[PDB]
Amino acid sequence: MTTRMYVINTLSNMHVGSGEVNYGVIDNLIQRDSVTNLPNINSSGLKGAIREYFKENEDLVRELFGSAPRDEKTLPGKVRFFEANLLSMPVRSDKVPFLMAISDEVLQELITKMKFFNCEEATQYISHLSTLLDNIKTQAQGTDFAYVFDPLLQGAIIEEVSIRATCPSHIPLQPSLKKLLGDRLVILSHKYFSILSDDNHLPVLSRNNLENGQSANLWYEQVLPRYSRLYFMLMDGNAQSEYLKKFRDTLCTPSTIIQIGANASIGYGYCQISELSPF
RNA sequence: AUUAAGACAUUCGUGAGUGAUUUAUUUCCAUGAAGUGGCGU
Repeated sequence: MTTRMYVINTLSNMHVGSGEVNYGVIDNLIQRDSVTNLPNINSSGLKGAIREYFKENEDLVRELFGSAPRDEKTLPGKVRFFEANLLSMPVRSDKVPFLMAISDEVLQELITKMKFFNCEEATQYISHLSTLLDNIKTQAQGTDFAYVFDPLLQGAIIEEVSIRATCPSHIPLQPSLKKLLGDRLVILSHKYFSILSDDNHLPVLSRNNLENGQSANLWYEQVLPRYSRLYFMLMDGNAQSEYLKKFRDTLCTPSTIIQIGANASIGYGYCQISELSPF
């Protein structure tokens, strides 16, 4: 059993249907965490997407994901998928087209989850992320903060929350942390991130059905913004080494794009998968 | 080997159909092409 952290990096808008009792303006909402109320993907959706991508190799699917439903013989799965949690999200700016937004609470939860799960590359990542968080907390000193690290991005204005970003020169961002969290990164207070990821500031798209030139239906759709990043955990129950290595190589190859969620025929939820690179 | 295993809230769906920046408003009112001859005592 080797627990591994995979990052998603959605290439398009992601819509994963919540299915829970919806009464508001938006007819189709996305899945949100019960505890933090941040966008997330259920491990059922992850398993379904990965099994659909790999369904053409029957033996790999049978070994790792198990037996298809309505099969006479039932075989257990060997990989355990964990829910995908939002790591960073694109927020709109004025000096640059967008900024990658992460909250200090998201960072702390990531540190706690890596410490809890014992990821393969957890040691150096935990050390560097803890140093970054301590430096950030020292710089903020209990106040609201919006920290960018490139000196050029100094003075960037996050649109929805009219916060101007500041650049503390004391805080170094390591290249691998930049790879994990994204480019053009801003680290905010969790209040700002919660405002930016709530139902009022997430992108809502209008849809209608045209019958003989007139709209029959109309509804509004919530989508996770393009270029968002989510991390999940994969646990291999000591599955066969060759199937595991083939699955990991196909998952990490640049040509492989996974569809998670709804609206597949109109290109929603198309994402890559990135393993935790050694620090 | 444990009241277990397996299962993407997913498929279909054009924010569209009808819609003159238009109705109305005087570039007008005032005014003399007119004043005056002179020497030849």
